[PDB]
Amino acid sequence: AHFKEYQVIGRRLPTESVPEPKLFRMRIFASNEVIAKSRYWYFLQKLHKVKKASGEIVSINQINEAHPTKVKNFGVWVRYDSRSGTHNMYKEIRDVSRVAAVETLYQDMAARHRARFRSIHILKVAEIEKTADVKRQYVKQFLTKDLKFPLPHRVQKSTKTFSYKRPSTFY
Amino acid sequence: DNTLLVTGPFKVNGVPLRRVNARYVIATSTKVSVEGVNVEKFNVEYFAKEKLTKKEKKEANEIKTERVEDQKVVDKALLAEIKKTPLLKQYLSASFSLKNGDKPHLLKF
Amino acid sequence: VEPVVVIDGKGHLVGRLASVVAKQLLNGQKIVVVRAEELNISGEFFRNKLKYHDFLRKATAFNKTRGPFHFRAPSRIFYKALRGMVSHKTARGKAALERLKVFEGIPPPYDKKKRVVVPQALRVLRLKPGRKYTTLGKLSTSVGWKYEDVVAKLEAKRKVSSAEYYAKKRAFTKKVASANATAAESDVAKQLAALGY
Amino acid sequence: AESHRLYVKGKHLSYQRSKRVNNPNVSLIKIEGVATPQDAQFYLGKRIAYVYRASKEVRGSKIRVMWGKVTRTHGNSGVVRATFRNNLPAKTFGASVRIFLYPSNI
Amino acid sequence: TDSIVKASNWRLVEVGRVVLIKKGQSAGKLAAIVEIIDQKKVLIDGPKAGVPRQAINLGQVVLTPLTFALPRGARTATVSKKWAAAAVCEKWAASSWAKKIAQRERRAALTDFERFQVMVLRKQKRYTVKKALAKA
RNA sequence: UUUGCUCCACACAAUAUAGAUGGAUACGAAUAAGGCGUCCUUGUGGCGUCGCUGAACCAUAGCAGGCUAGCAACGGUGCACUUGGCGGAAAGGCCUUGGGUGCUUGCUGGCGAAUUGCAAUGUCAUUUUGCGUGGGGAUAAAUCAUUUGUAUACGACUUAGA
RNA sequence: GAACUGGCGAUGCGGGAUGAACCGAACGUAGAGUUAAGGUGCCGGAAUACACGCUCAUCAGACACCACAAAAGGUGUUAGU
Repeated sequence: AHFKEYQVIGRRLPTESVPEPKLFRMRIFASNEVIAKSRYWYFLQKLHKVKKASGEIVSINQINEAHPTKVKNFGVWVRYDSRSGTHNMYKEIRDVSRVAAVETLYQDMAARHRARFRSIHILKVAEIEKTADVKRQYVKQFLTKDLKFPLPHRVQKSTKTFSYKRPSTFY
Repeated sequence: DNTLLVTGPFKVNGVPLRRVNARYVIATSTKVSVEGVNVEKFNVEYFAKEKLTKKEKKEANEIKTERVEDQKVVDKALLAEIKKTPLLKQYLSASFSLKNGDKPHLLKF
Repeated sequence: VEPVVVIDGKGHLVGRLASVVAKQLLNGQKIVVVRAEELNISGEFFRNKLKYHDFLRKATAFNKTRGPFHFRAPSRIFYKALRGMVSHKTARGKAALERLKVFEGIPPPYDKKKRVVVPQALRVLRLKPGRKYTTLGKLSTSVGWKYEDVVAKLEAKRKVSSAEYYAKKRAFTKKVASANATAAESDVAKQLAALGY
Repeated sequence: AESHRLYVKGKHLSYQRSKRVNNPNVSLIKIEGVATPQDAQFYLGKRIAYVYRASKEVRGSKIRVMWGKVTRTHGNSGVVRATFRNNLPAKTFGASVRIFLYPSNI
Repeated sequence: TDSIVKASNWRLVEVGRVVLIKKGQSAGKLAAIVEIIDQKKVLIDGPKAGVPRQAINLGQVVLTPLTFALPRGARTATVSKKWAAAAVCEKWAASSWAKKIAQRERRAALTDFERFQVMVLRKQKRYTVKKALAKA
């Protein structure tokens, strides 16, 4: 859906042999708290020997964007499962916030590789603080000095089923 | 009986003193002041039909004098208020009708 | 809203126009479509010629006379595409289809009337610039229509007469616009401008 | 004047139906001018008359009326649902019909 | 002679371009394009008209012929200051586009008595114009 | 074939309506281009302006739209004529000259309306036919039967016969 | 030819165009409202909705059961290592 980012902090259940476990923390892009906690336990079952019955979640907090009106370039490292194997990819997206960047990332992977939400693993997402570290041409195209371009062929959708003059596509 | 007393005036468009239903009118934003008219005379017993027997069948085929000078009393007090702002006599004489392209959900009355 | 709607078929897409027009007839609007030789079909001319040849193969084996009829005129091609979208085998479908007449060119009943377009079926508004399209008159004369040039000659004559009409109309409207501008900035003009007209 | 119309024109489109089963008790009306349910909400509760003619004079007239009312909106495009005292005869699919402005609330 | 081309200019999208929000919650106000996200969407701000600073798809706005000076990525105080300095609000209001919008909403706001009044005035104006249509 | 047939006008009946209820309101071409105005050396020309929908434009007041009076203009519109054109794709329509006549809400007045009783389509459209008037217009063929054989199962076809 | 369960047989209804078994849901006679599975260009009730991409096929493709296609290739095009 429209994604939100949460921090989820959890731990193992405390025993007498070891009280105070190590309080692992992860950042999850998810639609809500339930999906966020499910993905948290999914990745902790991939990492450490723990499961939901043997552990607990001590905190979940929404992390909204610090500057939601700054235009950033993000580099995203992703695992995905194809029909024959597992691959790593690095894609970079020029967008205004992290949740919108990963939303366009999920759309991009589903469009160009037919990869689903169950197949995509988000390794990391990070803002590229400096230009000329941008490595893709499709985003390096929009970083030029005095960028301007026209929008040819305007199509205006009509409300009536009949129009009384030939329309114009000037913009 | 939840009815509205209205008048034309009868000199303007020929509508007499009458009562109408509130669900069958449109309240326009045009407002005139009717202070100075003594309408407390009229009530539900003022309009009586004098119901007809079943024997009296009209095979093929009048007005109260009290009603006609009551109309003449009230309408001459209304038209003095009508003469202040222009074009109200013409507006009240003209009829209302929907033209091509009139959308009543967008029209303001 | 109108008694009869006259649609200029030039530059329109066949299927999208037919799906607009069939719903208009089923709702009860009378439609006449003129200039059927200038409809457009998306795709290559060779693709649509191959499509028509695949349609032209289909006929009843034991008697070709009772088979599917392959009509060759552009108007009858449009009629086929529209009869596909009207349930023509019922009385409601027949009553709908008798509210339609489609023509090549603009006949003399309709050359003096007003032609409209359907903006959700126009080729310049629907197709991406770069996609290839066909002309229905060219495809139809490739598959056997005999009257492509006589329609062109009649359309040239009609366009000459219509330009002669339009010059007089433009001169008259320039006179009327001049008189309206000179009769503006009076008191009735400023009151109408305050009231929105 | 030359116009005396105090109603809104509409078209009787069809019955309420699924893909293969129709229901004659609820008719579908296209009111002209309205293209959204929010504008169609103005016309709820208004009376509808289907006015037709017959050869045989019944009570002084050769013109017969079928009365009904608007009940709810239908779809996303301003079609409304209408119920009548006797249902519309289904040969009137595409026939014109009158939406009056009473019962009023303006 | 000299070489002749038809130039065919139209309404470039860049910083400082004034746009009109077509649909949405603003839906009819003016904004200034602050920066360009990608081919299909831009970051705009409309601080005088009350449009919040936001990223928006280019299909939800209409570009106007108005342009003024901004550096890219300008914050809303600078956007409002340059908007007031270039004074593009009455420059928009002087256009026939905004006059058409104002005429449309005025005709929507007319009542029945005012419609009667414009019918009477239009009859008087039609009388004098058709009287003028007899000498030329 | 006992006064029949067609057209025109209204008079009354019948007959129905795939569905009037202000107006189908006429360039062509392009869409990575145009429209309109203006100017010139008339062009793939210069300059200005417009679009961002018909949410337009025209029309629109009067007993379902009456009866009258005046002012101002010499306009606008309807009807029956009338002069001249143009239109063959399915022309059956478009334009125009002249006079008549009616209305004019461009502006200002006078009289009427009720009782359909608090709504009831509250009836005003066009399609076909018949029968009457009274006014024009014109006075045929086909088939069976007979015959032919360029035809033919029979029908049909091709011929002939005051 | 066996094991566990659910069905059809014995069962109509909405969807899968069509079908014993699939999906949804099981049934007195009616009214109103809301939905399931499935859909919303037209047939056909319902957005020619919104948003991001991809594809142009001189046999495109279009939805589980289900009404088929493989190995091997292609400076076609897109995204990656």
